[PDB]
Amino acid sequence: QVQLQESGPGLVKPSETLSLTCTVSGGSISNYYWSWIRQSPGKGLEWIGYISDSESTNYNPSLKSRVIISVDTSKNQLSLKLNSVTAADSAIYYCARAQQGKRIYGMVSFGEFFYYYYMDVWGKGTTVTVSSASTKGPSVFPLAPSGTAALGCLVKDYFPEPVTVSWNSGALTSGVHTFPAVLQSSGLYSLSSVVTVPSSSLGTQTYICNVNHKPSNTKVDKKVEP
Amino acid sequence: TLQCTNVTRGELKNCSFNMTTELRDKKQKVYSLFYRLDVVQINKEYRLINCNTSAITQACPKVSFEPIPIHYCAPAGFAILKCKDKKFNGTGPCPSVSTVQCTHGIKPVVSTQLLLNGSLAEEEVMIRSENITNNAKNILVQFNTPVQINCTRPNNNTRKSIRIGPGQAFYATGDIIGDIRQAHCNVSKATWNETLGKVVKQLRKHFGNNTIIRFANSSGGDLEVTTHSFNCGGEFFYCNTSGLFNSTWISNNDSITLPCRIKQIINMWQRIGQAMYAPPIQGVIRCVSNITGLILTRDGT
Amino acid sequence: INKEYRLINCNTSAITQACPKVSFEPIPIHYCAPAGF
Amino acid sequence: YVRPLSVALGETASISCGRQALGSRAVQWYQHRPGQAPILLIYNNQDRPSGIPERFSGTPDINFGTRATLTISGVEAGDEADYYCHMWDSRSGFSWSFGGATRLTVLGQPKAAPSVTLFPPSSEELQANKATLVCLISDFYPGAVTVAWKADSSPVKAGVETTTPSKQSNNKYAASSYLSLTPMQWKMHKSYSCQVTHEGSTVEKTVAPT
Ligand SMILES: *[C@@H]1O[C@H](CO)[C@@H](O[C@@H]2O[C@H](CO)[C@@H](O[C@@H]3O[C@H](CO[C@H]4O[C@H](CO[C@H]5O[C@H](CO)[C@@H](O)[C@H](O)[C@@H]5O[C@H]5O[C@H](CO)[C@@H](O)[C@H](O)[C@@H]5O)[C@@H](O)[C@H](O[C@H]5O[C@H](CO)[C@@H](O)[C@H](O)[C@@H]5O)[C@@H]4O)[C@@H](O)[C@H](O[C@H]4O[C@H](CO)[C@@H](O)[C@H](O)[C@@H]4O[C@H]4O[C@H](CO)[C@@H](O)[C@H](O)[C@@H]4O[C@H]4O[C@H](CO)[C@@H](O)[C@H](O)[C@@H]4O)[C@@H]3O)[C@H](O)[C@H]2NC(C)=O)[C@H](O)[C@H]1NC(C)=O
Ligand SMILES: *[C@@H]1O[C@H](CO)[C@@H](O[C@@H]2O[C@H](CO)[C@@H](O[C@@H]3O[C@H](CO[C@H]4O[C@H](CO)[C@@H](O)[C@H](O)[C@@H]4O)[C@@H](O)[C@H](O[C@H]4O[C@H](CO)[C@@H](O)[C@H](O)[C@@H]4O)[C@@H]3O)[C@H](O)[C@H]2NC(C)=O)[C@H](O)[C@H]1NC(C)=O
Ligand SMILES: *[C@@H]1O[C@H](CO)[C@@H](O[C@@H]2O[C@H](CO)[C@@H](O[C@@H]3O[C@H](CO[C@H]4O[C@H](CO)[C@@H](O)[C@H](O)[C@@H]4O)[C@@H](O)[C@H](O)[C@@H]3O)[C@H](O)[C@H]2NC(C)=O)[C@H](O)[C@H]1NC(C)=O
Ligand SMILES: *[C@@H]1O[C@H](CO)[C@@H](O[C@@H]2O[C@H](CO)[C@@H](O)[C@H](O)[C@H]2NC(C)=O)[C@H](O)[C@H]1NC(C)=O
Ligand SMILES: *[C@@H]1O[C@H](CO)[C@@H](O[C@@H]2O[C@H](CO)[C@@H](O)[C@H](O)[C@H]2NC(C)=O)[C@H](O)[C@H]1NC(C)=O
Ligand SMILES: *[C@@H]1O[C@H](CO)[C@@H](O[C@@H]2O[C@H](CO)[C@@H](O)[C@H](O)[C@H]2NC(C)=O)[C@H](O)[C@H]1NC(C)=O
Ligand SMILES: *[C@@H]1O[C@H](CO)[C@@H](O[C@@H]2O[C@H](CO)[C@@H](O)[C@H](O)[C@H]2NC(C)=O)[C@H](O)[C@H]1NC(C)=O
Ligand SMILES: *[C@@H]1O[C@H](CO)[C@@H](O)[C@H](O)[C@H]1NC(C)=O
Ligand SMILES: *[C@@H]1O[C@H](CO)[C@@H](O)[C@H](O)[C@H]1NC(C)=O
Ligand SMILES: *[C@@H]1O[C@H](CO)[C@@H](O)[C@H](O)[C@H]1NC(C)=O
Ligand SMILES: *[C@@H]1O[C@H](CO)[C@@H](O)[C@H](O)[C@H]1NC(C)=O
Ligand SMILES: *[C@@H]1O[C@H](CO)[C@@H](O)[C@H](O)[C@H]1NC(C)=O
Ligand SMILES: *[C@@H]1O[C@H](CO)[C@@H](O)[C@H](O)[C@H]1NC(C)=O
Repeated sequence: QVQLQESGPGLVKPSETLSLTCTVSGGSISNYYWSWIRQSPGKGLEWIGYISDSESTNYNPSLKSRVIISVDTSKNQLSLKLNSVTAADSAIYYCARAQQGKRIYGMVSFGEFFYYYYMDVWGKGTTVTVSSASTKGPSVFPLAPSGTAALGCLVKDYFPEPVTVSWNSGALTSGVHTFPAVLQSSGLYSLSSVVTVPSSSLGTQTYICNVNHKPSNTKVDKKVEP
Repeated sequence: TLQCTNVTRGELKNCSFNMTTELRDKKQKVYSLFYRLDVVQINKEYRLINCNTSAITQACPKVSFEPIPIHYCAPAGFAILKCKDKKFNGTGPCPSVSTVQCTHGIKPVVSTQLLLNGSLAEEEVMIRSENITNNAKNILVQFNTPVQINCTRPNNNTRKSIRIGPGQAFYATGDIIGDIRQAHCNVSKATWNETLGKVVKQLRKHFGNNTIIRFANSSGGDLEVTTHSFNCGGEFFYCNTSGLFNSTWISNNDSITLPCRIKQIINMWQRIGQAMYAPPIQGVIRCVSNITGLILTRDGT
Repeated sequence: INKEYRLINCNTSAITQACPKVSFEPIPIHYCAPAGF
Repeated sequence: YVRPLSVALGETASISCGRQALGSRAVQWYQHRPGQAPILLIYNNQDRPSGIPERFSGTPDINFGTRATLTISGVEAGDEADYYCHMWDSRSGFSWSFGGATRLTVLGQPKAAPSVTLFPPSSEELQANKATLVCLISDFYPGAVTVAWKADSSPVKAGVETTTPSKQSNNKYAASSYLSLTPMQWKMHKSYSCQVTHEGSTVEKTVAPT
């Protein structure tokens, strides 16, 4: 059908331009309405703006003075350029297709109707942090095991969120259980993944966790073994 | 002096004023809604339309404006002579005549342009005038088949009593409950087409079989005469009729909709000095009536 | 509502002072029927 | 802000909209679990998209007066999320903000016991002159645990960090716990424990340097 995927810096310094993009898959870009929504921690869902299939700009007056949503039909990709960002602009930015509804209650001839928009399909989300602190890659340290056993990988000090953990480049998927990160008082997150493993296969099968931190362009692997 | 703001185009207003209570030394800041046609300027500062011309009297909210059939009777020793002639025009010698003691049930419908709920003509559609060659004489055309017209104010208005003195309560328009919509009237475009044809036919008998008969809207005047003025369920409508008189006729589902406005400070007849405030009618107003006559005026094709 | 008071009628009806020259005295009245009754 | 609401497992939920309309309305309902993509449940006052259970149902405005309410029958444990009411109506203008989040919490869920797994410091980080214990807790409900570290038998309380209980896919909660140590403090002790008290019971997992 139609699916979207966002992508962006993930980290932008204060007082700067927050660029973002969203590639949609399985449908034409110039025959639907598209809408940007962010969700800050603790705050509610905030509707940024929306662009029509006729490429018309209409933004939330809460922002407006900083938003400029664009769209390139050569691809199935549309952008989002919030500028003069502050600390509060940290949120999970979502990409959702809006559809137009016309609610008629009286006479269409006198204009006794109003337009309502509803978003049906959503992008997965893209975390964006604002901090003057620079990016920093992590460092994976292996957690060796000892019927059933448990082994994992420790992903120490990194910044900012997030990191993606895969086992055997995607082959080992049953029994995996990655845990939420932990923000130390130093200002860096520390994440840990673990895979429950049958005890007989400890000495035979090989286990490698694939850790990736996008804001640092770092792809690192490691091996776990008693 | 009224402090008025628009309501959430710009026709009906929302007006707050300082008003006298039941005690003569106490005020109250009440608010009431008013249609545009009832106020004039000086938050913006407004004022009721009548204040600089006439005193104003609120219609008692228990008397009805409903046309009731009235019969005029002559005293003893007098009589009334009917006219049984099915094609009898204005004047002349009525061939068949009868005598009655009272007239039929005449409904005193106050209307404009379109004669409502009246009595039809048998046989053919008649047309009457003093001198039809005189342009300054209204043509009184009477239909034979009624064309139905449906009118409604769809807003769900509410009435609010305001004690302005001992035993003195002014009924104000509280607020609209739900959608804000336009008042209007529907006529069947087909039935109004065939009725205009019946009229245009008898119009040729006096002006020529080859001359073309054209209908236009009003050319000027006050609201009462430029619009289909009437009363529906207690509220005084004023309907634009340009959608009914916009046809040119040569020698040889459907609905028309009329944008009607609403007023409340009405002078009724032509008296300048006796204005009436019609109190607001609670609920949704809709009425169904026949337009059985017409009042045309040829231009001095 | 010194204590603050108000006449009883004010919130219901206007009020009219009886003219101080008319008397409430019951005077004998006779009802008469017209001629032919 | 957030509105608390509590239903029982398998009952019917009556989520009233935050703002009641003035005219004819077109209300959308959204389901949003924190740190996840919002789910459109109902877009026209009563119309649901493709892939929403019938047990979700919004009220349509056939007659004015009836306020918009989201009905969830047979509430599962997976129905715990925030529910927004996107209200549009003829009288109010363009409704930019979504509703007030109604945070539904299902009562009477199965009470599950935590799974504690303590790992010793790795040889690479020990060779990097830094020690770190990691005490992984998972599959507990209600998601609220307190972690207590002990060196041999003495409490630590110094240099500890604990995740807030985040919710798993299986509707249970999980939280990590990291105790930072120096490579000599971990070698100069006999044992290290991770007391994980859940509800009214504790679970101990000990790890020694050998
Ligand atoms: C005097 O003369 C006057 C003029 O001649 C005359 O004025 C007329 O007044 C009446 C009454 O006041 C007006 O009637 C209203 O009509 C509204 C509009 O209805 C039309 O459009 C809708 C929507 O159409 C879109 O969607 C359908 C699919 O649903 C598509 O098929 C359409 O093509 C269209 O989709 C395209 O277009 C959109 C733009 O509009 C695009 O955005 C979109 O992307 C697409 O490209 C249709 O559903 C209607 O179809 C009905 O009509 C056909 C014949 O045409 C009938 O056979 C059949 O019954 C169809 O149902 C129609 O075409 C109505 O919306 C309105 O009724 C709603 O509003 C009132 C008040 O708000 C509610 O009380 C009422 O209950 C209705 O609410 C329902 O619908 C809304 C919107 O979906 C819901 O949100 C709401 O919750 C509720 O849902 C419930 O009912 C649904 C069914 O209605 C049901 O599906 C739900 O499950 C739920 O139970 C009202 O009736 C009329 O418009 C005036 N005329 C004109 C020309 O303006 C006057 O009456 C005369 N007489 C007097 C004054 O006495
Ligand atoms: C025509 O114009 C008049 C004004 O001249 C309007 O009358 C006012 O209408 C507004 C609403 O549009 C009224 O405001 C509402 O007042 C309610 C009463 O609360 C008061 O009393 C409590 C004590 O119980 C106080 O705590 C409170 O502060 C108020 O003083 C409120 O309940 C309403 O609150 C709503 O809005 C707020 C902020 O927007 C929200 O946070 C709330 O959750 C809630 O949704 C609101 O404030 C005002 O009272 C009216 N004035 C009078 C004198 O009645 C007419 O409505 C208008 N009519 C039309 C048709 O246009
Ligand atoms: C032309 O003539 C028409 C009919 O002769 C007029 O229509 C009449 O309009 C008045 C007011 O607009 C209506 O009176 C209202 O009645 C409703 C309720 O009526 C209903 O309930 C009663 C029960 O008692 C029932 O008997 C009726 O049949 C209705 O079903 C009230 O709520 C109002 O307050 C008000 O009293 C008449 O009912 C209505 N008659 C008909 C037959 O529709 C029309 O107004 C005339 N046009 C003009 C311009 O004068
Ligand atoms: C109600 O709305 C109308 C329509 O916007 C307003 O009309 C405007 O009035 C100003 C004068 O103050 C003019 O300069 C504009 O040109 C008018 N606009 C239009 C479209 O006619 C009206 O002022 C509003 N009334 C109130 C009380 O707010
Ligand atoms: C409007 O239409 C007709 C007038 O032609 C009236 O309905 C007819 O009324 C006569 C006598 O009252 C009856 O004999 C017919 O059976 C009626 N026809 C139908 C179809 O009902 C109607 O009452 C008129 N309304 C008015 C004048 O207010
Ligand atoms: C118009 O509005 C009034 C209220 O302003 C509505 O009256 C209500 O009617 C329901 C029954 O449908 C009663 O339960 C309420 O108690 C009534 N409210 C009041 C204040 O009396 C009326 O239904 C509305 N009508 C339309 C056609 O919209
Ligand atoms: C005016 O209103 C009347 C009644 O409200 C309408 O008459 C109805 O017409 C429909 C369609 O033919 C019938 O199904 C109903 O039975 C009729 N009602 C009655 C009481 O007989 C009429 O169509 C309307 N006309 C216009 C021009 O609006
Ligand atoms: C009512 O009178 C007071 C007296 O100062 C004034 O301030 C206020 O504006 C008046 N209200 C209105 C609606 O005129
Ligand atoms: C009354 O006021 C109106 C304002 O609309 C003005 O045009 C008119 O001349 C005034 N009439 C009289 C008789 O004072
Ligand atoms: C009415 O008819 C008579 C005789 O048919 C005629 O003399 C008279 O002019 C007619 N009235 C009008 C206004 O034409
Ligand atoms: C009559 O029609 C003309 C043109 O259609 C329009 O400009 C004028 O305002 C109309 N008059 C009335 C009273 O509707
Ligand atoms: C009547 O309607 C016509 C068009 O329908 C419009 O041009 C005209 O202005 C209206 N009459 C008045 C008095 O506004
Ligand atoms: C008038 O005031 C009296 C105070 O004694 C009160 O009890 C009564 O309800 C009021 N009546 C009206 C009609 O306002």
